[PDB]
Amino acid sequence: AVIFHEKTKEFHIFNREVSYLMRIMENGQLENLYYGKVIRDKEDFGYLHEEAMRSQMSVCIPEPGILSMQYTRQEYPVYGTGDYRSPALTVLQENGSRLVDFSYVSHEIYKGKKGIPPLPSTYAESEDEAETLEVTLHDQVTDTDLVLTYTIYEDYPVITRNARFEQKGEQKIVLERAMSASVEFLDMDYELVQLSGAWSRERYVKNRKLEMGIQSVHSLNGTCGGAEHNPFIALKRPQTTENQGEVYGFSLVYSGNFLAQAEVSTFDMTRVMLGINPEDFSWELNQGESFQTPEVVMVYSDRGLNKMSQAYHRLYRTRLMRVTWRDKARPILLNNWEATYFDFNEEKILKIAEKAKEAGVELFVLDDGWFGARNDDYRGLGDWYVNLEKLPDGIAGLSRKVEALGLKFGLWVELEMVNKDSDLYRAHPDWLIGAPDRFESHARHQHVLDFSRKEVVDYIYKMIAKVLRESSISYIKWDMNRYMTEPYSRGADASQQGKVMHKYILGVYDLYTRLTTEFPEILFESCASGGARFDPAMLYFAPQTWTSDDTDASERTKIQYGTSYVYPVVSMGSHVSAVPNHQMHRMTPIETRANVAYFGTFGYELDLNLLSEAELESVKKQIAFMKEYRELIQVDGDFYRLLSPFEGNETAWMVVAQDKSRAVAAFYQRMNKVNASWIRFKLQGLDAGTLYEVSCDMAPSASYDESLAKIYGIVKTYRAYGDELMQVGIPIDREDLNKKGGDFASLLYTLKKV
Amino acid sequence: AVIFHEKTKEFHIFNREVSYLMRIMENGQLENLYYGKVIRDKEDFGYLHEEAMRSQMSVCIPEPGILSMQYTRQEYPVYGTGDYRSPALTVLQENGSRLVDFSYVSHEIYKGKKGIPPLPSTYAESEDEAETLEVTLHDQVTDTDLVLTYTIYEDYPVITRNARFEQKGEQKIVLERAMSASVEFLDMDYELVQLSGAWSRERYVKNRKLEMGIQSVHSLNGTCGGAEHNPFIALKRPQTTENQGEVYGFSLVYSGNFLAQAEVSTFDMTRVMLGINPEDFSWELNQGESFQTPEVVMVYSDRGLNKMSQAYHRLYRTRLMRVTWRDKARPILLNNWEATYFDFNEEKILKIAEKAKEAGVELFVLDDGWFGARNDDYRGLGDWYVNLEKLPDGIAGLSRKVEALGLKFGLWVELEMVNKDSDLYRAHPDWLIGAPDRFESHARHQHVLDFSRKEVVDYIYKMIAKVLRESSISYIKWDMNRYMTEPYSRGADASQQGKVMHKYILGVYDLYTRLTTEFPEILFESCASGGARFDPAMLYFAPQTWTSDDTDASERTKIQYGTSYVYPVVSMGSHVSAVPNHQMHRMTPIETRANVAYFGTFGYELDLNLLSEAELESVKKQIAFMKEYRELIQVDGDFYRLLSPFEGNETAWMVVAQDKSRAVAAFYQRMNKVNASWIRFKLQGLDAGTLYEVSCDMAPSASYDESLAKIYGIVKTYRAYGDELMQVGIPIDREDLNKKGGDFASLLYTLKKV
Amino acid sequence: GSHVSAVPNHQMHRMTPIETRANVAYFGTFGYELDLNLLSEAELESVKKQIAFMKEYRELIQVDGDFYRLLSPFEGNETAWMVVAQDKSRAVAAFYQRMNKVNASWIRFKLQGLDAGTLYEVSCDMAPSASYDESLAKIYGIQVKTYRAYGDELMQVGIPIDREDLNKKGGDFASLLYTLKKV
Amino acid sequence: ELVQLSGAWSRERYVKNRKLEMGIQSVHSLNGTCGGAEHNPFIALKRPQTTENQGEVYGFSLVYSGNFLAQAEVSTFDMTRVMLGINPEDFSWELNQGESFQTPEVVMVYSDRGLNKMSQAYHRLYRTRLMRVTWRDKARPILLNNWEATYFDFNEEKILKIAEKAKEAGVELFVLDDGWFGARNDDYRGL
Repeated sequence: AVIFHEKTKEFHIFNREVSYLMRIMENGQLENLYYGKVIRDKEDFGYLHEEAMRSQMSVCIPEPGILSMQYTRQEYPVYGTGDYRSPALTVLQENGSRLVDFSYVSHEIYKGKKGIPPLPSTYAESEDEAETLEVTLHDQVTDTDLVLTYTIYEDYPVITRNARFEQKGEQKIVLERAMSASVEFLDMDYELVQLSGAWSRERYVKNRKLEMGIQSVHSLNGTCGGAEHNPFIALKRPQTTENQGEVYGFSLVYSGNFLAQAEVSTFDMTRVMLGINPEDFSWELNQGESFQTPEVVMVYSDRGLNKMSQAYHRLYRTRLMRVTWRDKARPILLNNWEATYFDFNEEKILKIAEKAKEAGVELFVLDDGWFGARNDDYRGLGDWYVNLEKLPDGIAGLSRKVEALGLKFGLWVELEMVNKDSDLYRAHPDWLIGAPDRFESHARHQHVLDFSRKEVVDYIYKMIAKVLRESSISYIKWDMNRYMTEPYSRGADASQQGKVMHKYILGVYDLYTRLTTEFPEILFESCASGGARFDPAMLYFAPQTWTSDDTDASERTKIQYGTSYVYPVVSMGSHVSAVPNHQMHRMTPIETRANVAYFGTFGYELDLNLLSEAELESVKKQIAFMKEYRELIQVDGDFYRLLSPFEGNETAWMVVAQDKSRAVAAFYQRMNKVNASWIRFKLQGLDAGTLYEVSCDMAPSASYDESLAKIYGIVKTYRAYGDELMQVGIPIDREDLNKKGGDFASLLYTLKKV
Repeated sequence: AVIFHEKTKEFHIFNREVSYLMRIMENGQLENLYYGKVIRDKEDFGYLHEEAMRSQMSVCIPEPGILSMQYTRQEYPVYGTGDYRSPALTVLQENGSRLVDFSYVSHEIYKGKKGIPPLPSTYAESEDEAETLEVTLHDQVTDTDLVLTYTIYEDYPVITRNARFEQKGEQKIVLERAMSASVEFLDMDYELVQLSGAWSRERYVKNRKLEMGIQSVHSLNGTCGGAEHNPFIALKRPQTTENQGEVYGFSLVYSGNFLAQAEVSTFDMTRVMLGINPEDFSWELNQGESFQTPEVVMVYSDRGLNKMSQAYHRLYRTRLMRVTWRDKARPILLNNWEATYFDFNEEKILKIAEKAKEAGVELFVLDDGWFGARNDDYRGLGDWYVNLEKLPDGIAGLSRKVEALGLKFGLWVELEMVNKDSDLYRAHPDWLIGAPDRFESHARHQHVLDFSRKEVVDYIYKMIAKVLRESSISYIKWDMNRYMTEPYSRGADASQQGKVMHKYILGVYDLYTRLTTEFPEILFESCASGGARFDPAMLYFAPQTWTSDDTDASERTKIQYGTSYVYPVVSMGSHVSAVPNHQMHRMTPIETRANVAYFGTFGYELDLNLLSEAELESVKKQIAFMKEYRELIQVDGDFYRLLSPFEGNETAWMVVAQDKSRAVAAFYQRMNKVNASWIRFKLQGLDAGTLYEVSCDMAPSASYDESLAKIYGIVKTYRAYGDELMQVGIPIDREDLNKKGGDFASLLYTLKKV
Repeated sequence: GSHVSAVPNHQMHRMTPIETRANVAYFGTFGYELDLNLLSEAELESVKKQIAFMKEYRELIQVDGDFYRLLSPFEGNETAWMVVAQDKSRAVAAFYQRMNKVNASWIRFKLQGLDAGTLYEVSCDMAPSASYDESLAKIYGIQVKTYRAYGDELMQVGIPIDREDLNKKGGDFASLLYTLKKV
Repeated sequence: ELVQLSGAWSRERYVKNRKLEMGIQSVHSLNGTCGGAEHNPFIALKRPQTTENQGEVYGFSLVYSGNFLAQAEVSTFDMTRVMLGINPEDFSWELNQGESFQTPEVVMVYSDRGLNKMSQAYHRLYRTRLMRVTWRDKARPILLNNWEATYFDFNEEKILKIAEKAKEAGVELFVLDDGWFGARNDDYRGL
């Protein structure tokens, strides 16, 4: 709902769960009054705004009145007129001044949502789902206008904001900074929650306590958001638990350079902003030209972090992904990277795909080594045609044979980069990104292809569109392992640099749109070396991504616990792999790897013919279990986090159906403890007054000397109510998880209605 | 000492306390290797630079080598070549690109210190007292050169850093960000200390813990550094107290917009930068033009915060203040601001000064109201003649009469601001600092002038030297009560509009230089609304500063505790005010007011003829004590902080002579406790083995009631050793400070060698 | 059991406004350990007005009503509590300060124990004390509260506190008392 | 976390919180004639993240006005035991044939919505089920005391001028506080 209160000049936006208030000042500005849980509205709310007479305070209205921007909560601030806090807008004019002033003109209210066509966003399937308010402000000196757009979703506590700039005069202006949102609070008793990491260790949860000054996260990686920081921010009280408290969450729909900032002043006032990085941003606007900023999604919860995470999960599963895969279950596949990184051939492949049919696999994906002359990591990239010295029948023959075996087919592609020895560099090397007379840095023997121009991307498409047309492909994986250096473009005027780092992202979005439009029957897999581009803007284009290049049950729980704060379980991609690890070289039980891999998308990175017959029968049961339970696990259910691996030695989570009639729970341990305490296990989301039955499997696997447990002197179905399973819990015996391997151990429990 | 080690291309700078190591890498850049406590020197140190291969890492040298700027410690970095942290330099060129590469060319070593003429800086008397190193770097694409200057102070653990840019080509460049120093550390187990506050509460000490991301403090006030944050940053270990631990301190010699930033990466690498705020800064350089940045002074201590603060005190007293007031004791003065507001004649001024001559006062100061039509706060500012209605005798006659009475004379000026009702605005309104077709904000009914324009500085210099030449003045107080807003200059071009704030600061420096040079016998008092511009820069021209405008017996025990971290005691001003305060309206004993006002520059703001005879004796005793002990307190003496008011209820400091032969200590209490514990007072700076005698004065206050004490049944001197006073302490009786007033009580102790 | 004593109290030797002493003595058994032949004429009239309040509200304060603690004096500078009736139709709230703050932030006094959906009327009397310098405020430029609200808007959004009304109540140990009626 | 009330004369019952660790944490009384102003016979165990409005807490109180001991022991297997009772410092009770001994009562209250709910439960129980029926739900009168008005120095004519004055104000009860009995002019004789 949206109401105006024309006699008082206010705005109240609310649904069954949240409220947002604002009003128009006497100098034509919009200023915040309240943002939080829902309240009833009345005609006048004027007492919530108060004025004082401080010292060193400069007023922006004529002499009789008193009003300052340093002591007020305003939406979309600006610098240079009495507010000495970090601004959100910066416009440069022809006389050399940076001074702007936008005043209220008109407003408009309607039902539904728009598309912000250049960029992705969330959509609405009906006219009764969302409501939208647009406010127009005008700058008379430079003759420009600014539109602020707010959208409210019903059935969720979800608010989205964006801003658009229009230029109408004969003058030209320059934008040097343009944030998307700004939210202000009257106190500082909060804590900032963020997700930070690096390669092979991504998205670890970190907490900081707010203090006067500035705290921020940023990304200057150019070609992606980076594995260092993730564009997500949370503000929570210091006494907020997974199932009680009060928390605000802000997410940005963008996959480029970003800045997220929280500034606390010396009068206990907090300001939070999110947007594009102004490091190398300079957008020139001429007569009849427009600019649109990314979208910011904010969610408020008053019952812990689980509720906020569930709001994100449902919203991103239902109102962001395409309707083709909204209510579908992902297949089970097998990759050859770990088994065969580079040295392979059709024959060595027709024996791996042959063995992975009795187990139950349904997709086979090839990897690097099938194009130009790529035998090593220094040659052949950019030549997207079939190598005939490894696949004599070509890709068409191999795909035909694989489909004849009863499987499906998939390929690997990296349509953004080039090597020096390829034909693309010899034909015309002026399509690279760089500057004249400057050295050209090299990451992995490869350089970026300048998508800021339309001619290059076009060529790219054709060279690959054919590969899809001749053969019968059903799955593609797009890898990208390089950052952007020296952002200069050959095809641009001296007043066109500064747009390249945004035009590149726009071009990659255009390429995705073309490929998805032509082939709406192909599942896409995004990959930035394993989790450097997990931004939702990609989830809008590719339904699932590769979470991380770790594949260690010990380290993947740590990564997935952090990832699940904002991103749904379906998005995360997981695989089971060999035991002598390559990244950590640690060895784990085969049942632990399977247990960790269940909560996501199942898959294998193994050589199924090298395993022993006493484990090629565990792979057959794992696949059966996964294809029995994937319907509950992926598309229909709620995710609860129960124990934190960041504080303690154990991890535990569970997933529950929407009607509370079926659930599965998992409990993992890190290090073996000797002569320790009794351990319980309490569950969270169930129904008191129901009579679930609990089932577990305690099969003692290999690596158990029952002949030594004798010297030291050392039925699974029970039926209980939701009450007992919540307050009391499930007793865990430390002797049981010693037969499961001891060091890294896991347990799954399955609950049933009656 | 500076040594080269040509065979290995290194640089070792050391003295008896600290060491700094650096070297030239294989791409012509400077790399930091070690900074800290002194170590002996060998020929080779190259094994301290470690490099390893990682993923997503781009090298900047030819293919066979491995060198990434993300995982190396470098001085004065830059963005766009393989580094994804915050840069320290941004240059914009005519082709539109921002890409620079500076390579080492030559170096020079000499003895002494230069002057960096446009800005104030520390000097070295004679030579053999300091040593200087200059490194020259050149870029071939733009033909611009950079000079980095390092200076080591012998006898102190002090290192100073600065930089300079020179343009040698036929083109023009635009500097958009320029920092003075950049230091890197290999870990992040540190704590950040800062001084933050507001009006009437300045420089409160605040500690923060380092976390991945950015922690920064800035200032955007334009005309000053402001009361919100101070240009000083310290890094300390978490277990560091006043007398043990390790700490690094950084201070910036500049009185304008500043930025101090600490950036922690995901690999546990910390980077600290200080410099000018790049918010609205853009400097254009043509052929034969140079740019000079402010200076950074950095200090290391390994024995607690007291040693660091003492290093600052000694350096800023002996090498920054002018030689005229370097070894003198400040006079005792009487002010009249709080005695009368805007309401005085030639006659009331004589009576208030006649009485304060038998007490022992030696200087009299006249405040705002003597010039123009300054009958209220609305008008009269800008024209600087004598209001003949109020003073028919004039400033000259008043000064002669005061000198006849046996005192000296002082005046109050504000040479930066104007009123609309003054003659200066009616004559010509084009000298205000503002933009066309924009509303002009007003702070206290006043506006700022464009010091940037010299025609204005020339007009202001006259009409003021006339007053200082006609009469016999000996004291001037300069007050500033308006910040800079809408920074536009009518006397400029479309370019060079981003140089207004720096030029304004340079212009005020020039005016100070003129006034000081042409009147070398006048003491200047700098008061930017009561502690908004306090910094070494202002100390280069005005030897003392008005600390705050609160004048509370308490409150000032928390503003001076925080202030004493970096600035010497002789700088801070301290006066006595009326018993019912004008700011907090609380009542304090006079003895506490005197005992707080001692540790600064003693003064009075009372009306001495409205006090009682029991009070005119106390004032005489106070004056005698101060003029007996001011030589020890101000000129020669070390300041020790004993007990903190930010953690606890009591405050305590003391000052000791330089040969451990005399000392005075104080103890302050905030709240009164009933039925509490025994309290001991441990001193910290003395000489073990000496036999001081300790003396105190204990005379009950007039408010103490004795007939009530007998119902509830409820000068000193003794000899002790230094160690007994340092490990055991002085036992304070909790009924002793119940006779001092009870609520806000204080005690003084004097120690003697015999 | 709580009483009201003479201003320079015999235990701590501290001066406190009489209305703060009355406000702290209301939550308990009201009493007077005082002598009324020593009080001034402008202060004897202020004592008769406290007895009427206590005789009017003691039934709600003592025999029927829940006690909620809102702010903690062991964690900050201010104290705050309140008493609510059993059917949620009347309430009394009290706010106390320890030290005066200069140039400080805003205050939002958040209540508890009421019910959303009920329209309450809030009243307070911010009468100045006898130790107020008006001209001092004049030269600084800084020179019948009944209003209606809802139950949820009082617990989720606070009552705005104006720090200038805490400076004319004594300033150092100032206190405020609010009355809520279901009408 | 353990919550207790500790203080002294003129400063009683300040709230103090401790974090449990393997060992013993206790509070006792040894004054003999009373529980003393130092510690009060009340103990709370609360979760570390418990506010006045959310979280779970257990409160134990002991109905006894003499020596007491309240103890909480944590073993090396993360097991916590809480005990309350009489202090065994000088306690030694001899029982013969046909003799019995009785211990004081312990009241325990559990809440899961902060501390206000537990405190309210205690207030209601102590008001309705502990105090005598005659003064259970009445309003206490307004009294005037003269200890800090006269101390030991007063007479009959001194107090009848106080009582007359405190009748116009609205007081309804007067209390003498000391010195009334013979030989009472200081704190040395007459008791």
